[PDB]
Amino acid sequence: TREKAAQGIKAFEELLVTKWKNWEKALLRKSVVSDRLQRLLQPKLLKLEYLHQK
DNA sequence: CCATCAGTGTACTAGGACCCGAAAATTGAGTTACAGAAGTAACTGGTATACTCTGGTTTCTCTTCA
Repeated sequence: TREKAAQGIKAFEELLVTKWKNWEKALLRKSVVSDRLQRLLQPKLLKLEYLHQK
């Protein structure tokens, strides 16, 4: 099994494809938006907390 | 006439909740220790909203000088 995996022989569950449902196409958008908000907020939130600590 | 091009008649998926039972885990009582923390169960002040005469007031005729 390890030697087979080393040769890059895809197991059955790796070649297993499933269609992108519509609610997933919505969750993705909402989640990317939320993650970008968090990533942009974290620096400024930390700066604000540091100013408060000083 | 051999190209092309919807429909069709199905088992075979794809999500999509949902259920059925089993097995493991817990709860619960019983004891007896142990220390300390919750968790009510109790008496005992403390200060305000009505409250009840009361002290003053107010004309209104009169009192007392003047």
